[PDB]
Amino acid sequence: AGEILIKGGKVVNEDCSFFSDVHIRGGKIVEVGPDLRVPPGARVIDATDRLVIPGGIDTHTHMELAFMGTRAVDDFHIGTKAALAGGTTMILDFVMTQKGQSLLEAYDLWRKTADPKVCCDYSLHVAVTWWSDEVKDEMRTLAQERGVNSFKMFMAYKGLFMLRDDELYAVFSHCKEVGAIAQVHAENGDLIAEGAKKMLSLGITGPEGHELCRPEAVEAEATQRAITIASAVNCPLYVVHVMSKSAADVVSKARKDGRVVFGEPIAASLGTDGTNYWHKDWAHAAQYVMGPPLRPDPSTPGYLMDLLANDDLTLTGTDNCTFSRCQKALGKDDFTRIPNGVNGVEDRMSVIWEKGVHSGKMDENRFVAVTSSNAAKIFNFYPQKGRIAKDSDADVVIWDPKTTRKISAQTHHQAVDYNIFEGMECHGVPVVTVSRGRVVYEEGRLKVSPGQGRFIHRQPFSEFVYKRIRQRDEVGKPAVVIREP
Amino acid sequence: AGEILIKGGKVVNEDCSFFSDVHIRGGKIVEVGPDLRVPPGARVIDATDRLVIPGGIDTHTHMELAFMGTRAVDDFHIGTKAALAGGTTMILDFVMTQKGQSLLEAYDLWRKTADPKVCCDYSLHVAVTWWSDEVKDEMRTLAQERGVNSFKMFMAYKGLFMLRDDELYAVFSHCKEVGAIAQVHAENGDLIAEGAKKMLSLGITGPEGHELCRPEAVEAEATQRAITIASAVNCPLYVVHVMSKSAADVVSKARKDGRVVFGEPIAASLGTDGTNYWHKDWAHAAQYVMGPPLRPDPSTPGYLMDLLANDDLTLTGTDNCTFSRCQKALGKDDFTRIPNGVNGVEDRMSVIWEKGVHSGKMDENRFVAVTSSNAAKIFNFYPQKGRIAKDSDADVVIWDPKTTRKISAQTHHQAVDYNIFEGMECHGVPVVTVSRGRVVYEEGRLKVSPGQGRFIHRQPFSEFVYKRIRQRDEVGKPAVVIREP
Amino acid sequence: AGEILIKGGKVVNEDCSFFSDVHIRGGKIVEVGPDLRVPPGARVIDATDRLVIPGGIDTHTHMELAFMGTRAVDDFHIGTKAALAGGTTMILDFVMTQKGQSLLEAYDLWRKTADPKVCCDYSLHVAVTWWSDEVKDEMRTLAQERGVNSFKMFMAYKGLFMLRDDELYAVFSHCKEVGAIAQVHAENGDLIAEGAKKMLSLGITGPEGHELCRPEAVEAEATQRAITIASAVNCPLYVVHVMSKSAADVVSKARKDGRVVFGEPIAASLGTDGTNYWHKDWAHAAQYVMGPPLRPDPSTPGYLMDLLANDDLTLTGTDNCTFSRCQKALGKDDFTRIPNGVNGVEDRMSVIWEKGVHSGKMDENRFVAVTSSNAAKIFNFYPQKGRIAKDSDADVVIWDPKTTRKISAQTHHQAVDYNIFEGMECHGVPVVTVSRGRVVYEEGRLKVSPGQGRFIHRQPFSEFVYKRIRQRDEVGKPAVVIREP
Amino acid sequence: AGEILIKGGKVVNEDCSFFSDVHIRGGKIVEVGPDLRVPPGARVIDATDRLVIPGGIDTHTHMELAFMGTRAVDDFHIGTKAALAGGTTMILDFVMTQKGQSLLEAYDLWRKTADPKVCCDYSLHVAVTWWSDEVKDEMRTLAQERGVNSFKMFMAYKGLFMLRDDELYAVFSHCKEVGAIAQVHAENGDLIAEGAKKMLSLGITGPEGHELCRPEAVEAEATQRAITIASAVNCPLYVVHVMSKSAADVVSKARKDGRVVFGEPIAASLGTDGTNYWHKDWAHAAQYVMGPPLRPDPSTPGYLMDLLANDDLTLTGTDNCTFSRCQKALGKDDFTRIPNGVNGVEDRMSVIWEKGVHSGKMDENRFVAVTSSNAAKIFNFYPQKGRIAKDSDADVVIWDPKTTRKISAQTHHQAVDYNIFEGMECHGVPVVTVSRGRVVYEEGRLKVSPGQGRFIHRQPFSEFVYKRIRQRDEVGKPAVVIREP
Ligand SMILES: [Zn+2]
Ligand SMILES: [Zn+2]
Ligand SMILES: [Zn+2]
Ligand SMILES: [Zn+2]
Ligand SMILES: [Zn+2]
Ligand SMILES: [Zn+2]
Ligand SMILES: [Zn+2]
Ligand SMILES: [Zn+2]
Repeated sequence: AGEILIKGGKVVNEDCSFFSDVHIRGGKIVEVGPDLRVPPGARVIDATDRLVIPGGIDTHTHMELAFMGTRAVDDFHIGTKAALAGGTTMILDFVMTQKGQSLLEAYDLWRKTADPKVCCDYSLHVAVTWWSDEVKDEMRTLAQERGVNSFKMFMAYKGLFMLRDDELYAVFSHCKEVGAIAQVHAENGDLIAEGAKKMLSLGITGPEGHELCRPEAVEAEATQRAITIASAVNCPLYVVHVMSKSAADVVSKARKDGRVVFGEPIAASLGTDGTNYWHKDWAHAAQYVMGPPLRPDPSTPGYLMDLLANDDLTLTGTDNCTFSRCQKALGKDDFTRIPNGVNGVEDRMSVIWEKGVHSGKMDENRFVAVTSSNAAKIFNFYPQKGRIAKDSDADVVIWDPKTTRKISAQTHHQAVDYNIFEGMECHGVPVVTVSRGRVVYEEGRLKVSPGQGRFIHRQPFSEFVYKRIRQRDEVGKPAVVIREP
Repeated sequence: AGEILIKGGKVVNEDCSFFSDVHIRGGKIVEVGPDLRVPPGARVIDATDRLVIPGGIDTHTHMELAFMGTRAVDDFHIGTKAALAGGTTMILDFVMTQKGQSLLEAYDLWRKTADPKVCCDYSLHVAVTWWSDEVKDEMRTLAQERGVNSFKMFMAYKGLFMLRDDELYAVFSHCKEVGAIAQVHAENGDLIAEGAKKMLSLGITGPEGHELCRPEAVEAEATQRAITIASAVNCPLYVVHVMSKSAADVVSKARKDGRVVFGEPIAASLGTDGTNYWHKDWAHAAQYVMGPPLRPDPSTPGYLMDLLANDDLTLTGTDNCTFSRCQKALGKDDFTRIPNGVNGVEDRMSVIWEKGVHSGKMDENRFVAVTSSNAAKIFNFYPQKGRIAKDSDADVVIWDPKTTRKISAQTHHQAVDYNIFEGMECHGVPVVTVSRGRVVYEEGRLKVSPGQGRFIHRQPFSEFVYKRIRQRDEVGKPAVVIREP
Repeated sequence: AGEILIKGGKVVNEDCSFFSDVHIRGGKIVEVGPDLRVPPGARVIDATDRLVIPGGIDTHTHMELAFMGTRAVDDFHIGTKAALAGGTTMILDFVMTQKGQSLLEAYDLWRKTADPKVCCDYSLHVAVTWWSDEVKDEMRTLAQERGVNSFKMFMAYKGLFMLRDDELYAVFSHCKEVGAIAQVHAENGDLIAEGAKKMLSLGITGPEGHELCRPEAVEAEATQRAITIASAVNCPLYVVHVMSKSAADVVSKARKDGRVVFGEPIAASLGTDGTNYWHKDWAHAAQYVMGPPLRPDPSTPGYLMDLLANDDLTLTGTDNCTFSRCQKALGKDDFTRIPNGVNGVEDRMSVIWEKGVHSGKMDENRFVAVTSSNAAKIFNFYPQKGRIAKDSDADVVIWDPKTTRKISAQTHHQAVDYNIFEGMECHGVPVVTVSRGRVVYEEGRLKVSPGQGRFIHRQPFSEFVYKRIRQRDEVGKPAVVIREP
Repeated sequence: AGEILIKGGKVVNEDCSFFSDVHIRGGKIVEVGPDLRVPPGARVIDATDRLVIPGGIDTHTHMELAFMGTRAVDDFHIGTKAALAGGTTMILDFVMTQKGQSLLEAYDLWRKTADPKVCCDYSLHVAVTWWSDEVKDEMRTLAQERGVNSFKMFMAYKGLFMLRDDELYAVFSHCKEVGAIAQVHAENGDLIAEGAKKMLSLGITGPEGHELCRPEAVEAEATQRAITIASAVNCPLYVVHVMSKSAADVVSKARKDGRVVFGEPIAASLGTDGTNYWHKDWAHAAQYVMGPPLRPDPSTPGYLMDLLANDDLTLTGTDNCTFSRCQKALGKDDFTRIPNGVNGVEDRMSVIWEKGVHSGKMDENRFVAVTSSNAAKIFNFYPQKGRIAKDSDADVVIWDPKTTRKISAQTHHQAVDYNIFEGMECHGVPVVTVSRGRVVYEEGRLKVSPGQGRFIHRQPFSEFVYKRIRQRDEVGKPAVVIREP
C-alpha cells in the first residue's frame, strides 16, 4: 500500500477551505474528514499550520525539446523532479510535430522519451503544424484512442509551424468535430518575420531587438483573429502564454462577450517583465528571450495577475523550455538565433502565491483554481486531479503560506544555470510534495525515480469546455427567411 | 425521520455534474453516490432524466412590506409557498428599519412576523437608514448575536432612507469592523427627486415618467460612487438589483480592477425590459414600476445575462415586492404614487434557465452558482446550502431542463394578480421541491405549513467575502517616507 | 466670367459660422464679407435664411463599375448629376485595377471614361490588387505624376482582389515611401469565403445569408489587423465603409492610442440598418446587399453617428455602386451572385443632416467637417475645397436646414430604380448647388453638361496625414543597447 | 499706430499651416498674405524659419490668490509678464468668491486688483461657492453685463467651497438658463476630508499623505457625477485640471457618448507626475502639492497627452497658483497646511510642444488648437483670438520649434523660487511675443507695463458650446404616452 495520513492541516479547494485530515491509500485520497484514525503502519505527515492543496498542474511545458537546433536542458526526468520540488505534480507537454511528419509518430516518439523518465504524472498536447487528410485522420485517432483532447496551432513561425487563416478555420472545425480544444500560439508570423529582418538591418542584434520586432500589438492582433475564426466555427479556444496587457484584454473582452475562450498567462509573464531585454549584460538579457516576448511595460505582470484573479484569465502554465547560458549564446551576434524559452516549472507555485495571494489580488481558493483545478477541468480529468476529496488522485502538497523562500539558480532544482526570478523572495513554500500517493519531496529533498510518473489518458468533449458549445449547436443554427421566389 | 432517496438523476453542483443518488435523512443530505440502497420505509423520488440541484436561494425579497403606504400582497406565508413552487428553497428578506427607529426592534418585528409564517428557510438583511452611536451599537449586536452579516444602505429615497457620502463612509467603515457586507441601493437620490418633480411639471404622469426621471446614468453614477467609497475604507460591497447595462459595466470594471464588489441582477432585469412603461394600457405599464426601473433598451436583459454568465455579475435575487393591480392604481394620476415593486420569487429559476442556459449563455453548473451557491458563500452558509453533498441541508430540487412551462398569472402561486413574465415559455421546470428534508412540492401541488421554515442564523466575516479584505489590511497599509524635518 | 454674388446667408465652415456674402468670379470665391457690392451683370443668389456651405465631397464612389459581371447603372454622367442635386460637388471614385493588370492602364481607362462625362469635379483612388516590381513602379508614377495619393487594398474578395498580411506589409511600406495614404477594405476574406459556402450548404440563399456569413466580428478583426500592420511600418491608414459598431470601436481605440488612422462610415451605415436583409420581399432585401453588409443591430447607425460627431470616425462617403432591381435579381437563387452595392451619392448630405444635426448629435460646423473639409485635408486639396474663403474653389451649396424633403426613388435623380432610404423625411435641403463657379442646380432643376467637371490632380504627402508620420520617423527610431560582445 | 510686419515665417492655425506675412496695425491683424509691402515706419520682425502662431491662452490661473491663509507670489503683474515670456498672451483667472459673499463684489474686487496690473489681455471665471436667490441674480448680471460666461463650482473643499448634488443641479440649471458654461472642480470632498484625517492619524504628514488621501478614483468618481448631473439638466460642462488617467477616461467616454463636456488637463499633469511626492527632500516634494494631486503612475502625463492629441481632452491651462519655498513650509508638519498650487503659466507652451509635438503625439495645428483656439471658442471670442487672420487681435508668437531651452527656476520669470519642470529640455521656444499689436518680448527681454493688458468682456451662449445644447432642447423633450385614464 503505502498509507499516508495528512493530519492537522487546512484543506484548500477551489470553492472553500476547511480543517480536515486527508487519508491516502494506494494512490488515491480515500477519506477526508476531521480527526481521522491512524491505521497501524500508515505514515503521518503533520500539516499543523499548513495548507493542504491539490498539487499544481503545469499546463504548458517543453521538456528536452530539440529546437533552434539544440535541445532544452530540463528533460522529462529533471524537469519533473524540479516540478515536484516546486509543488507541481503534473505537467502537460507539447508534441512538436514537424511539418509533413505523422502526428501519431511524433506522439509515439514523445511517449517513448517521457514514459521511462517522468517522476510525476503527465499528459500531452499535439501540435498541428500542417494540414491534410492524413492529419485529419490522425487527429481523430489521437482524440479517441491516444488520450489527447488538445491540439496546438501556430499563427507565428512562418515557414516552420505557421498556418494561415483558411487552414486555421479547417483545423478549428475538425477540433470541434473530434471534441478537442484548440490551443493557439497567437502572434502574427508575417509581422514577426518582417520585424526581425528590419531590426537586423538596423544593427539591433541584441535581445531588445527580439521584443522590438514583435511588440504586444502583434500578439493582440493574432489573439483577436484566432478568437474570431474559432467563434465562426463554434470551436472552443485556448490561448497559450498570454504575455501582454493588450492580448489579455482581447481575451477578457471575448469572454464577457460569451466567446468560449480561455487565456493562459505563465509564470514568466506573472513574475517578471521585458525591461530585462535592455540590460547592459548580454547574457542576462538573453536569459529572458521567448516567444512571445516579455513586455517592457512594468505594470504588465501585476495587470495579468489582476485578470487572473478576476477570471478574465483562467489558468497557468510555465512554457518551461530551458537553455543554458552557453546555449543562449548561439545568438550572441543575432537575436533570431537565441534559442527561445525560459524557466518556471519549479517556481510557478511560489511565484503565483507571492504575486497573487500575499499581495491580496486573489484568495487561496482562486489560487487552487488557477494552479490546478481549471487545468483539470479543461483538459478533462477533474475532480480526479485538482481537488482534495475522496476518490481523487493523491497528488497533494503541504503548503506553508507564511514562510518565504528566495528563488535562486543556486538552490533551484532545474538543469538550467540561471533563473529569470533570481532573487525573488516569495511567501508560500511547498514543504511536502505527495505524488501518486507517495512522498516524493520533503525537507528540501527529493525521493523519486524516473518512470515513477504515469501518462494520463483523457477523453474528448470535456464538459467544462463543451456544454455551451453543444447547446449553441442546438439553438444557434442560422435560419432561412421563408419567401415566395 | 422521513428518509428520502432521490434515485436515478444527475447531480449538478457549481463545479461539475455527475450521476448519483442522494440519500436524505432528518433534514440533511447524509449520502451522495451511485446506486444507493433504499432503507425500509424511505420514500424513493425517481429523478431519472432530471437534474438534481441545490434549491434556489433568493437573495432579495420584501414579503408583506408596508411601503408607499400600503403592504405587498405576497406575504411570508404565500411568498415562500410561491418560492417553493418555483424551485426556490430560501429567501433573504430586508428589515426596512425606519429613520430614527431602533434596528433591533425592527429586526424583532420582522422575526415575529416571519417565523410563524415561512414555509421555507430564510434569513434577513438589515437596512441602515440613519446613523448614530445607537445604530453603530445595534449593528454590532446584529452581526455578533442575531445572525445578520448584511446591512443595506440607500443612496436614493431622499428624506426617507437616503444617506449622504460622509454617512456612507462611516457606515461602510463600521460594516468592515463588524465583518458585515455592505449592500447598496445605488441611485442618485437628488437626481431622482429633481427628475420626478420635472416629469410631473411636464404633465408626464404615466409610468414612462418613472423611468425617464431616472435613466440608467443615474444608477451607473451612484454605483461607481458606492464602489469608490467602499474601496476607500476597504469595505466589501454588494450592489443589489443591478437593472442596467451601464451600471453592470461599472461593477464589471471595478471587479477587473480587483475591487471587492458583487453585483446582483434580478429576475425582472434578466427576463423583461422597460419598453413596457410605454404601453398604451396604463395598468400594464404600472405593473413594471420599481426602483431602479427596468430599461427601455431591449438588449439590456440579454447583456445582463452575458455578464452573469461571465461573472462580471455573480448572483441573483428577485426584489419580490408585489402590489395588486388595484394597489398599483394608487398612482393612476401620478407615477410617484405607484407602489414600487414587481414579482419574481416564483419564476426566477425558470426565467434564468430559459434565458441563460437554454440560450447557450451559461452552463448548468454556472446556473447553480448564480441561483444558490454564491448567495450561500457571500452570506456565509456554504456548503450548508448551495451544494449537493454529504452533511449539507437537504434543500434540493428535481429539475426538468427539457420540458417547458408557460408563465402566467393564471397558473402562478403568487398572491399578485398579474405577472411581468406573462406568456413566457421557459425550458426548465421544478418537478419536485424538497425543503429541510421534506417534499413540499410535487405534481403541481404544494404540501407545506406556515412556520415549517427556519430562520438561518449566520456568522460575520464570511471567508468568500473577507479573505482578500484581511490580507489587504495586512500588506496594503500606506507607508510614510522617512525624512529629516 | 459668370460672376455670382451669394447674398444674405450664413457661412458655415468647419471652425465657425458667420453672416457674410460670398462673391464668386471665374470658378473661385474671390471675396467673403458683409454686404458686398453687386458688380453690373453678376447674378445675385439670395441666401436669406439659408446656410452657405462648402459643397459635399463624396470620398467613395464606384460609378459604372463592371463587377459581378455587370455594370452599375449610375455612370459618371448620371451619378455626378445626382450628386449635384443632393448638394455634393465632388466625388472620389476607385480605379478597380484587375489582378495582373497595369495600374497605369486602369488609371488611363478610368480618366478616358470619366473626363468626358463628369458634371462635377472628381478625383481617383487606385486599387492595388496585386504586387510586384511593376506595381511598385506604377504606384510611384501615380503618386508623383498622375495626381493620386490614395491606394486601395482589399483584405476580402479571395481569389479576386485579396492581399495577404505579408503583401499588405510590403504595399503599406511602399505607400508610406511615396507619401500616399493606404485605404483598406477591412474584412477577413477567408472567413467570408467559408461563411458563404456554409450558408449555401444550409439552404440559406436569401440576402440574410449574405450578412450571416460575415457578421461584424469578421469586419472588426480585419480592421484591427490592418491598423496593426500599418502601425508596424508607420504608414497612415484609411478604413473605407465602416459598417459596424465593433469595427468603429477598433478605429476609435486605435486613434485614442495615437495610431494614424481614419474611419469612413457611409450614408448607408449612417441612415439605415441590416434588419432589411430579413424582409419577406426578396427584391427589397437584396436592395441592401453590399460588402461589408449593413448590420441587424438597430442601434448601429445612431452609434456610428455618435462616433462621427465625436471624431472617432472622421469623414463620409457613400460607396455608391448601384444595380437596378433586375440586375440584383441575378442572385435570386444564390446571394453570392447578387451584385453588391447600394445608392447614396445623392442623399448623403440630407441623410447626415437629418440623422446628425437635426438630432442634436453634431453641430453644423462638424457637419461641414465630415462632409467636405476632412476629405479635402486627407486627400490633399484643402482649403482649395471644403472651405468658404477667398481663393477657394467656388463649389458651394445653399442649404435650407429648416425644411424637410422625403427621399424617394420617384423623385431622386439616380439611375437606380429604388432607394435604400425610401420614405425618409430629412431636415436639410440643397436649394442651390454651385460647382466651379456655375449654378448647376436650382429649383429642383439641374443645368449642367457631361464633361463640365474637372479631374483634380493632387500631390503626395498630405500634411494633415503625414506631419505626425514624419516626426515619428525622426524621434521614434528604435535604438540599440550598447554592449561589450 | 505702431505698425508691424511679421515677414518670412509659416503661419500655423488650428486647421492648416501656410507661408505668409502678417501685417499688424493698431492692435489688429489687418492682413495675412505672401510677400506683403513694408509701409514706411513699420517695424519688420523677421520670422524666417519660425512658426507664426496665435499667442497661448491660459484658461486657468489664480494670480495673487489669498488662500490657505497666505497669497500666491505670482501676482497679476509678474504672472502676466511670465506668461508673455513663455509665449502666452492671455490668462483667464478665477474670482474666488467666499461663502456668503456677493459674486459682484468679488468680481469688482478682482477687476480693481487686475486691471492696473495685467501686462497681457485677460478675463475672469466666477466661482459659485454658495447658492441663493441673490447668487442666482448675480450670476445673470455677470453673464449679461460683466462679460463672464463661465462659473466655477467645487465638489471638494468641504466646509469651504463645496456644493452638494442638489445644489449642483440647481446651479447647473441656472448656468444653462443664462448661457454660461459650468466649470467643475471634480473631487469627492467627503472622501478627501476623511482621507486626510486618516493619513494624519497614521502619522503620514508628508506630501505623500496628500496624494494617498485622495487617489485618482476619488477624482474619477466626482468627474462622472458632475457629467451625470450636467447631462440631466442639459447644461454644458467643463472639467478643470484633469490630473489622472481614470478621470480623463470618464470625460473621453462621456464625449464619445455625445455628452457636452470638455476636459482641461494642465501643464503640471502633462509635464511631470506625482512620484515627486515621495521624494526624500520634504521641500522638493511639497513643491508639487495641489488639488487634485499629480499621480504616482509614470504613464499618466504621456496618456493625458495622447488624449489631448485625440481630442478626448480639448484644451489646456496651468492652474498657476504659486507659493515660495518658505510659504509651502507652513505645512512642514501637516500636509493639509501646505498651500496648494504649482507653477506653469510661463512654461505651458514649451512643455506642451516638447511632450506633444516633438514626441510625434500631435501636429503643430492641433497644438494651436489646444493652446489657444479651443479656449477662444469655448469662452466666446474666436476668431478674435486663437487665429492668425485678418481682423483678429494681434496676439501673436514667433515660435522656434527646432531649438531647445532648458527650464529652470534660475532663468524663469515667475516670482516663485523653484519650478516643477526644473531641468526639462524642451524643443519649441518663444522668440518674440506680440500682445495687442506691441512687441512685449524679444531676445529674452520683456518690454511691457502693468496695466497695458485689457479685460476681455464676453457674451453668453458661446456657439461652440451651445448649438447642440439648443437643438437638444428642441427635439429631446420627453413625451407623454397618450392614454385613456
Ligand atoms: Zn508558443
Ligand atoms: Zn510553448
Ligand atoms: Zn432597492
Ligand atoms: Zn429591494
Ligand atoms: Zn469595399
Ligand atoms: Zn467601395
Ligand atoms: Zn481646482
Ligand atoms: Zn484652480
